[PDB]
Amino acid sequence: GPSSQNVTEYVVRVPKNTTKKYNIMAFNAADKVNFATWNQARLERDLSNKPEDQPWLLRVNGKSGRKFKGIKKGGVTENTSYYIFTQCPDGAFEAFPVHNWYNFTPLARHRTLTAEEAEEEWERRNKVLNHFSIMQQR
Amino acid sequence: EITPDLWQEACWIVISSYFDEKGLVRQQLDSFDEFIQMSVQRIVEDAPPIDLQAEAQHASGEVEEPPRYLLKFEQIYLSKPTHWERDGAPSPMMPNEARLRNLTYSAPLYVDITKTVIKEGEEQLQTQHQKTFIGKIPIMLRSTYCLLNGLTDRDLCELNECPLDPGGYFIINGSEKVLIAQEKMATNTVYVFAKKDSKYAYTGECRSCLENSSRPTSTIWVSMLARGGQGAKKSAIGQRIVATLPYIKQEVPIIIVFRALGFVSDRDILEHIIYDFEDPEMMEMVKPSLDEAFVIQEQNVALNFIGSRGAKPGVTKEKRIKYAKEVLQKEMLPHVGVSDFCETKKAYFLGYMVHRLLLAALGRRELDDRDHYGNKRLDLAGPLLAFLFRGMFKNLLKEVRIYAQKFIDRGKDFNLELAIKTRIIS
Amino acid sequence: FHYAGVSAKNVTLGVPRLKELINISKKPKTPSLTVFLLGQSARDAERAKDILCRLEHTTLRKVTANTAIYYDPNPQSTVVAEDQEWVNVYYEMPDFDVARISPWLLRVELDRKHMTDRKLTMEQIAEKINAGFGDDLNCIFNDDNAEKLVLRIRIMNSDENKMQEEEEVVDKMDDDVFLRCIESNMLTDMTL
Amino acid sequence: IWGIGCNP
Amino acid sequence: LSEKDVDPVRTTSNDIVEIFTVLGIEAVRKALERELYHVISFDGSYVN
Amino acid sequence: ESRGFVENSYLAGLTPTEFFFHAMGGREGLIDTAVKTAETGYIQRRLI
Amino acid sequence: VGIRFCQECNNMLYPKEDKENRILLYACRNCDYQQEADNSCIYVNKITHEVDELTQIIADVSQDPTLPRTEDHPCQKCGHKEAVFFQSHSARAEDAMRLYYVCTAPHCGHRWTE
Amino acid sequence: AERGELDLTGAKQNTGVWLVKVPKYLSQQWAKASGRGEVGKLRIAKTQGRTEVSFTLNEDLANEHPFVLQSVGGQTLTVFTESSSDKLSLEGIVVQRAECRPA
Amino acid sequence: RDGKLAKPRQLHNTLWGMVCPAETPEGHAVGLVKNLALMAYISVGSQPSPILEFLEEWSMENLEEISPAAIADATKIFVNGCWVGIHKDPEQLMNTLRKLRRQMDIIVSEVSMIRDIREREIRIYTDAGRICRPLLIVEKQKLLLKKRHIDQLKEREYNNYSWQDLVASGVVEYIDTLEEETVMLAMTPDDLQEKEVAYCSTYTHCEIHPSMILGVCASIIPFPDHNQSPRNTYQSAMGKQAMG
Ligand SMILES: [Zn+2]
Ligand SMILES: [Zn+2]
Repeated sequence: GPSSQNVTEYVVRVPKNTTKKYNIMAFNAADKVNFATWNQARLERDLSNKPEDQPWLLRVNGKSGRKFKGIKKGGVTENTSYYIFTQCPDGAFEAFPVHNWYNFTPLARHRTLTAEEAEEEWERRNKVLNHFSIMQQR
Repeated sequence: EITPDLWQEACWIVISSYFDEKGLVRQQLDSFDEFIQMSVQRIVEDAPPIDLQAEAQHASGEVEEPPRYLLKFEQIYLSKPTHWERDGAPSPMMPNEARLRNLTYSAPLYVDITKTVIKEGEEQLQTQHQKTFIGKIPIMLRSTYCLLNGLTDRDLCELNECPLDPGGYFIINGSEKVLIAQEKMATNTVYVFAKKDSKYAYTGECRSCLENSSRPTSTIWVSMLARGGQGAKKSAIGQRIVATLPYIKQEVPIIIVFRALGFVSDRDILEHIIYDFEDPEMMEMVKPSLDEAFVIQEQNVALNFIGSRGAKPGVTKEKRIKYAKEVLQKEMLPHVGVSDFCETKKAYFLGYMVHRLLLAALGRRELDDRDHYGNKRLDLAGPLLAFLFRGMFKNLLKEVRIYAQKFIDRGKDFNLELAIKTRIIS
Repeated sequence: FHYAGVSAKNVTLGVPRLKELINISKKPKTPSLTVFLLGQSARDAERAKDILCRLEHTTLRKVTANTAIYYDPNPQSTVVAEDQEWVNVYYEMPDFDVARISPWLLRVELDRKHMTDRKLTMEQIAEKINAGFGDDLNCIFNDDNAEKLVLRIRIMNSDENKMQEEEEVVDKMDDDVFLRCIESNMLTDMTL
Repeated sequence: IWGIGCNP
Repeated sequence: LSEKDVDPVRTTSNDIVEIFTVLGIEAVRKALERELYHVISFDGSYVN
Repeated sequence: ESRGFVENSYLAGLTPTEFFFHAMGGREGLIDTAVKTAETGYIQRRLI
Repeated sequence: VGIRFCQECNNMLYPKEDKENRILLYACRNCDYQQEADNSCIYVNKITHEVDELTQIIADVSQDPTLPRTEDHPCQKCGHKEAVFFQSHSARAEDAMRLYYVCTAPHCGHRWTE
Repeated sequence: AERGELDLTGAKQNTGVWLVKVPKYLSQQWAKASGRGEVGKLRIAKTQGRTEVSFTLNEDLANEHPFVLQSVGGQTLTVFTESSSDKLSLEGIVVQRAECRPA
Repeated sequence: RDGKLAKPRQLHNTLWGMVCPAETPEGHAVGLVKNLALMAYISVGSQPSPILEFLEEWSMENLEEISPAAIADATKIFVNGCWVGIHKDPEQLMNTLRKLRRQMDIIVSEVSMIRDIREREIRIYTDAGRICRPLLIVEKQKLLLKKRHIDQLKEREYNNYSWQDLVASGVVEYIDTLEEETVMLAMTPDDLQEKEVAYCSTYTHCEIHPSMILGVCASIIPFPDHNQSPRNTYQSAMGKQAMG
């Protein structure tokens, strides 16, 4: 059929300015990120100082869902540029420059050892007893 | 088109051409030449711009309270070697006359200095003092900045200098001094050695430096502790990997260091450390170190763990965390990166160091040889004088700051010419 | 270096040995002991070899080809296919299973070449391990005729049943961690 | 420079 | 030394400290003399 | 040849690799002499 | 034999005996995830550590000019005459002067030990 | 519905996007005018069991760029935009990656 | 000098061609003070930026997704330290780098590029301290130096042909110790490159002349290969003391 010899050629458009800047959101494959359960999400600048030059915090599905941290790419692309091609009804590709690159890594929604208790536990480095029971106690 | 059995003529023709172009002392000369140009400019550029304002407590009100004074050193210049007589008239100084009169064969060094002043009225004023004399740099003879450079043998004889003299030395106080190239271990290279009597079975060291812009070396060790020590849990766990990070009093477990860089999950840490997950031997090697760091499962906790072991304790907890973070960003693996999101690169390079230690422990790679001259570098006149000028220019900026701070606290004014002490560099 | 190799034993000589003797150093670089044989063992090489074996330190690590830890839920289950026979034999008239049996199994496998070079016996090794450690470690040893020399070690039966301990029912060092500690101790400290 | 038993 | 089929009379060690703790100060005198003589005369040199 | 054996005699003349290896041996001898002097001197002072 | 990681937090699992059903498990300590053990073996240690170094030999090694090669031993797969040979090139290899062979010619990379 | 909410409609529609690495001369040529709405034409030719991608530079712009594909199974990428009205949105998921090389 | 360890002083194999074997002081500094060989050169240093830009253009994907993968991506491109990514094809990269070193576009003569085929790393060092020496380049079994180059050098003056033109032609190349580890050398072209009982048929370089392994003071020794080795050190020391 036509699929074995189809040739597709589309116009390329690069608008001078776009109201919304374009970024890259990259997830590690081993994280197994799935968007079906993403009913809601909250992306905001971090408050670890407790703005434009600070990392991003993502909280999917509020506190109940997984949280991710995204950091801008340190290596600037002084000799490289990245563009994204999106399908549109007019049939022409549109290219938008990548303003920023972010790698998001997840944090488990598991109980977290308090710093004071963690220091006390590390004082006993030779934990002869099972560590799993210690985690259960906390 | 071949030259067979006529080779004895060919090899010596090409050797003749080599020594006709270069000569014997081309190391020294070339080094010095490079140094001057590149190094001086770099150092003058690399030093932080001088920031300065009057103390708020000294004067009441905020109308003129922050008179910010900013000093930037724009560009470098070197004149030909010159002697300033007692009358004060500059004169060209020939090397032979410097030897006879016990003078120093040196050239003046001028820096363009831009002073920008903000009076808090937003009317910042920039005044550029061009060709400000900061010191005198001794000139290596027959280098590009020596007067004897580019002179035919007849001209050299007119100046009472030997055509055959190699050059490559400085005339300081009338005596010829030769910088002797100093051997050193190579920087920015991971080397795994084994110390017999140490508590570590193997140690991997990287004498990292950022293009020698500052901080001659920032060495970091990743060493696997020996299993010779006997204990119940010690026998159970086996050899554990620790990191002797710079500016830290004692050893830090390596997995904690990886989590401090933001890589909390064990899978990601091992992805940086163990490039092939399928190999079981390396995974078994890494397991005990993961056991040691099982307590700390967060980046902030790991940063606090590092800060507690810092050389100077921080009273506040968040102070310790911030101190550890800045210390990792600057001191640890400076050549990989020094700012922003170089954390991934630092994690990858630290994982490479741990991986190379694991390969050495498993016997898959041989231990590095300290005497192997690939692992050695030679500091010629260039690097040595560059280190010297780094130190002295930092001291000169410090003295300029001191004089400026006094006069600024007065609020009268500041003069660049009086602040600069040519004694320092010279 | 350049010492004549009369025997395959290095000896400190020259200035360093004079330093050792003169300083009366507690740790000589090459402490050595020349042993002369009293009886016919001096004349006959086999008896001399027997004396050599009796005088030379031998750890279990030297004769152990490879060590593995299998979680075996039942002795009759025989997760390892090979032991199914000999385990059955030992469990045809089971001994010390009355209290209980350990759910973890340390299946050490010994190299026959090392065993025959040191002239060690499976009963000898098993006796040393079981007696030195006590009733806690129970060892099953293969026949020498079998292709694989296998020693199956299990943790204390009474400690597994916990009737003997009484006190509090709390695991100490779990069981597999304790078994790994036991393996390291046997590897480096058996002194067979 | 001679052999292993001699001198270097 | 106390092992069976080992000559108690002639079995000797190079370590003078062990010779001390086991066999006494006179035995060390002799053993130290033997060791020094060996290291001196290995070259063939003779010292009285 | 690879590991250092020098089949040429001094009269015949060493080949370049043999020359470098011979230099390695001579260097070892010189280092031995230089290191020896100080240790022997300390020993002699102690004895006296 | 190998190490497996949790499917929620990607941390390291640890073996745990199931006291009720007598089945080995792997549980993550930082969460409640559990997965039954399929291999039934946990800790294997090869003291003689006899490992075929053919697994550790890279085919790219056939491109090294500094290695010796012979035309005597042909390859098994392609029957190529050139074969570059080398010793263990590994520390703690016990005592082994055995020659390992790597086939020259592109992409074959067959390795035989004789 | 809040300020920090992410418009995941692009993810729901499973919009596929292509990521391409292009050199600086091409990007600078595009940025020279950058307002004419045209920079070149992307031509993809498919055969029975092989596909090739090329980009032709605009004749006005110049006064052939083959594309090499890369596998995207090793990493999942998505594109999100921060609107000037503080309304974050997701444009789509990256389904293919390509590199542009000089002729 | 106080340290009596005889390890740091011994003449290492890697000193070949770069430090004089004979010329060393005798006393507390045996083997600790060394002298350059006649043809040895010391790298002056260069900016790594153009090399990094070339590597980015060729491939060397950085910030990849655990692509090393049992080093499936053959070789990890290093620079003066600084792992800067990895490449799938290491041999094409190494050949392209050597061609660029000849054309002198991005790689000055001093830039040193080492590929470790086993362990799969390429190091690309330009760090201002490396000691290197010129070696002729052997392609197949034939030296690249030919009669045209020798004839033009023989007419050196009033022909404006010099050593730098020999380097630019790709006839000679500067190799440092790390690259000396990865290079098959021939002492002489006729004796070694020519077909015989085949010791090696993969010579990559040829020594310009063996006698250049000696330094300035040992170069005056006539027939130094017919003397005992310590005697050449003694003559170096004494020739520094002769009256002229
Ligand atoms: Zn988990
Ligand atoms: Zn083949």
